[PDB]
Amino acid sequence: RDYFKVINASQQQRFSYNPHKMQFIFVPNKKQNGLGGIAGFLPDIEDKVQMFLTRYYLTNDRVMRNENFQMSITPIKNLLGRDAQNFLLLGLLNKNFKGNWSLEDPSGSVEIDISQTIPTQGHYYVPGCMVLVEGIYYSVGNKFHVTSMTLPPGERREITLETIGNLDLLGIHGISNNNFIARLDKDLKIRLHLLEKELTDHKFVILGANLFLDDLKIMTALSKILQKLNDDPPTLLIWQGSFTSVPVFASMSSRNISSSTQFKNNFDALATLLSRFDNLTENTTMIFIPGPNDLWGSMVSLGASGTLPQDPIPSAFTKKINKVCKNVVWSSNPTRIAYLSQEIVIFRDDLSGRFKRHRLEFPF
Amino acid sequence: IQNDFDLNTSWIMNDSEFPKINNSGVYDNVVLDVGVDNLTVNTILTSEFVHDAFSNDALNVLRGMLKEWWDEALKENSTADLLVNSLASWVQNPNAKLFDGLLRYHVHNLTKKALLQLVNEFSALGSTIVYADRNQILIKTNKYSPENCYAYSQYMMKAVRTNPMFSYLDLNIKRYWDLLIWMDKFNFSGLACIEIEEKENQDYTAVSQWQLKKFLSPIYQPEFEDWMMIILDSMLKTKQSYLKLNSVENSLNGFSHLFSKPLMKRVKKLFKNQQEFILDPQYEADYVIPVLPGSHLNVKNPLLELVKSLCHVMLLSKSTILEIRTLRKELLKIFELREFAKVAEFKDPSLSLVVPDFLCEYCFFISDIDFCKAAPESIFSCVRCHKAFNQVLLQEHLIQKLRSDIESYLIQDLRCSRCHKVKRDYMSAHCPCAGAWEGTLPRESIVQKLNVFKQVAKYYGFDILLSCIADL
Amino acid sequence: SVLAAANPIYGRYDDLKSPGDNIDFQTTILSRFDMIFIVKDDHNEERDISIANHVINIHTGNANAMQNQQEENGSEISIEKMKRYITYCRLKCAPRLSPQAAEKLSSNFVTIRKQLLINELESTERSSIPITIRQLEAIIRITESLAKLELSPIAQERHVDEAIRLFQASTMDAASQDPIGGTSLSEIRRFEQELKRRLPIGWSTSYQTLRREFVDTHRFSQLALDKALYALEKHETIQLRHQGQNIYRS
Amino acid sequence: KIYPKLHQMDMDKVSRVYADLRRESISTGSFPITVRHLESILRIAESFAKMRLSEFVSSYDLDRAIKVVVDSFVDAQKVSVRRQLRRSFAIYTLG
Ligand SMILES: [Zn+2]
Ligand SMILES: [Zn+2]
Repeated sequence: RDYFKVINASQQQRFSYNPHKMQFIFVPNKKQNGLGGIAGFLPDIEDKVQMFLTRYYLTNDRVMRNENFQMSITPIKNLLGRDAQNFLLLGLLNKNFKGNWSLEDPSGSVEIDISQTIPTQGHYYVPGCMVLVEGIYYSVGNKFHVTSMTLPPGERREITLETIGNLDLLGIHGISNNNFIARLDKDLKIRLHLLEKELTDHKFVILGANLFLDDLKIMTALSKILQKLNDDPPTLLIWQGSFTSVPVFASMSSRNISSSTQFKNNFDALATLLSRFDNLTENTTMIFIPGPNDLWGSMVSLGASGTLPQDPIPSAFTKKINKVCKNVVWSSNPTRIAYLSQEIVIFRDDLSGRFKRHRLEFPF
Repeated sequence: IQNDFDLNTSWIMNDSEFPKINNSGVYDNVVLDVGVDNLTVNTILTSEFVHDAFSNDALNVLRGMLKEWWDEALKENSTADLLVNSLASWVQNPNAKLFDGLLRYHVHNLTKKALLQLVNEFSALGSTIVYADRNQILIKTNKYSPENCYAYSQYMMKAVRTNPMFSYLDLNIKRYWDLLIWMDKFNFSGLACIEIEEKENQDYTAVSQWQLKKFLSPIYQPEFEDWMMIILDSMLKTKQSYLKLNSVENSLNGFSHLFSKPLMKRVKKLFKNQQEFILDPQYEADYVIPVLPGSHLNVKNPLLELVKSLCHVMLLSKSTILEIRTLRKELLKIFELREFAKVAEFKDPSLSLVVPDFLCEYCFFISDIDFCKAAPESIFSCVRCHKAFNQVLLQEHLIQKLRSDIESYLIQDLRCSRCHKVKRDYMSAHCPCAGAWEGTLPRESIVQKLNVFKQVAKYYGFDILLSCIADL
Repeated sequence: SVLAAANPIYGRYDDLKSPGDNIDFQTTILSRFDMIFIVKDDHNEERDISIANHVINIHTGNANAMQNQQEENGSEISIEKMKRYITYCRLKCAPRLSPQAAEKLSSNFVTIRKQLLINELESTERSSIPITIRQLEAIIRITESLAKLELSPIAQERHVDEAIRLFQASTMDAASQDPIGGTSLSEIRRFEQELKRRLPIGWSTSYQTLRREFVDTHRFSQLALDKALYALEKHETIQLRHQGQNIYRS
Repeated sequence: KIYPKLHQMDMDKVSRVYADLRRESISTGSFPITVRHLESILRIAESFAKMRLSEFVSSYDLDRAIKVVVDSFVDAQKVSVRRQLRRSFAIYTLG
């Protein structure tokens, strides 16, 4: 099947958000207009200044589009001159330099009183999350005594889309750029009808995480899986997780096999195993997504969490898989595919432990 | 908890650079070269509020274990000796189990403090530190004759050894310097005697190590060599004459009067010939400016750099400035230039790319290797033991350095332009005072660093590093 | 409109001496003014190199050409055209404020008033530069002028931010410019003694731990924070990194 | 009648001299130095050019002017640092 695309975080189009015009603004990509032959991938200094501004602006718009909210929130800086009055506000949640709980807004920041807080259950209240706070200001100190707390509500796809009609964000039919802005809804229903048929024939199957290509048991199980699968090749096949059980890094000894050479060797055997499943190699495209401790990250992260827009698998260590198979694509850890009428995103990392270890504590 | 990313851990992981001391100049006093060994073991054995501190109990236990190993190795145990030798390599290597980066940083910090304390102790007596490192120390001696420094050097080293904090150090004297022209680790020339003998005049040999010579035109390097030899001879002659007679020192003053007129006539002849034969096609070979890794200056007239280097080498006197300046102005008058012009300013004809904590498996030698300034046939082999290095290891180390550099740039802090206070809020347009945010790590610095990585990778055969570049 | 150029006593500003006995003007006269700029002289040799460059260029042998290019590239306009433009803008437009700008101005005024009070209660003498309602009128008129510059019949947040920035520059340069003027110093030397003993060179500690310890002791928070930030201002032994969490002893 | 003109003067020499005088000065001593002294150097050079009835300033007049200014600054210091400053400033007025 044609008319579907897979895209990585590297080639995603840039669109800024303007709070004074309440509209998304296209941003030219540095590669297309710039030279890019020396160093074009290095972001500018003000980018990190404006990143949190952009996130806050988007969250503010999303909150204010809600049906219930038409009471109105108040910016933080407008809380200096009043006391013993209830308010409502939202912003970043973090720890101040002193070590207290604070809410940060583009206007300013305040302190938080937690001794009598009743939070809305069902949320992982974590530092770095937009939160809605209802409380009473007190000018005797600087404590905003909180009595209730809840995360903002969400919206479905169609309602958020119609606010910009149907903008060409993941543009496959057409794209927008600096000169013009483009939209399309005529072929959406046609492609929906097309997708409604022969969808059972276009199946895509995914595997588990961290399939280490060094141990014998994983290879045997994978061989059995491919034995069952080669008869009926799917449309897309995805392997997620790390492909090596030990992070690759500097080897201080030259007596033994270099870890980089071992990493190269592990994928070479996979090419050999592909030789006995020719139907799968011939009919199904292949997708590989890097794991936490693969080549580039583990070089500096040593298996720990690092930069999220992770680089793809280097070409120099995949010079045989590309030649055996006919359709293999390496993408970033967050990757987006564009189907006929579906948007699919894949993201591999650790979530439950992170949210469990950093849960905020509520006295009661 | 160790799986999470934390800033202080990130900064202690990549804090691998080691400082050094270099004091350029021309010295007429004798200078001795010494080597320092067993530094890490002596540093370890000698010596709530802070969260970055390593556990005290484990440190004490390790110190006691090392002390008993030292004692057992003293009583003719080869295994204990091998263990003592391999302890440092175990400490540095992350592949070993029970490895903590905090302990490595603690050892590095203690080594820093011990080295600065040793430098201070050497400075307590009459001494001037010319160069410093983890392996080499050069000390300026007060006296003028190498024959007179025998008892002095022996007493000094004995007193250093008897110091309780320097009890376990191993000190060796390698060379004695008669007259030195020191400006850099890789660029010096002087007269040296290996070791002082008795009742006989010592053997003096001349050394000439100058990377700056490589960046000259092919036809002027012989002239540079000859004139360096002549000026060294003149300085030796004037020092000998002054010593025979008995911040200025008459040991060297008046040395340029020997070779002024021949130098001027030769410069005039060179200028005339260059003017005559610069545009000829068959003579275009010898005027080609060579290209080397780390070269960044783009300049046209070769004779200008020849005379600029030949004057900058003399200007290092720090005591005969005026005579050198008069000679330089007279030389520049041959050209149609002026004394303080920009084009008549000397610069470093090469950049630097240093890899710290490079280890040799066969010899357990630790040194920082420079990929740009260092000459060939030394990157590939260890200094003490003449064993070839693995190349994919070099490529991997370069890649790791580059990636750590990029990460450090990406995790930098923000500083206000007017008042240098640091940013303390997640979202804010500017400082409460006047001024706009600027980054602690400027962009052009990392751009130049990547440029020199490109040049280095292009010069030699480095394919995986090229692939690492390509993915960007 | 009044424009005045004045020199302080003893010529140079003499920062070592208190601001109170550096300016002879009374409180009444300064209040009428609303932009006061302290033009200090500095020596860093890079601004000096640039200024020498500019002066030798502006020497009549060179600048007579270069300034001409500013009228040929459209970067700068002639004086008389500027005169006609200013008279036309004065006659034509007269902008007005918007409620959001009013709220922002109110909050900013409250903030600066609170800061003045917090400085005064520390220094325990009256500020030599006052902040009153006339300064609020000043910011309002600055915003009005900014909007008037572009002939926009209304003033919005774009002009308000610039006006507040200019006012903060012209008030932080003069009023809050070291309001202390340089428990006494006894706790300062006791404070410096302990951290030197307890905290060696190369490591770091959390701000919260230090504050907790020295509030538990007699130092308390008011004395420690000023002492810590002045030891930082000494800028020879202690450095800040990773926001306000890490106290690095260089 | 005579009006000198100033074209071929050393940019970097005068710039470095002014930077050096900005250094030291109040930062180490007491005497104040401002941009007006640079204009004073230029005017002294122009006067020296006037002395010979020449329309164009030559380098020798610039040397004489810089010598006069640096000497006037040098001989107005304490005897503790006079010799040190004198040997420090010997490179601009080399002659
Ligand atoms: Zn070796
Ligand atoms: Zn600032």
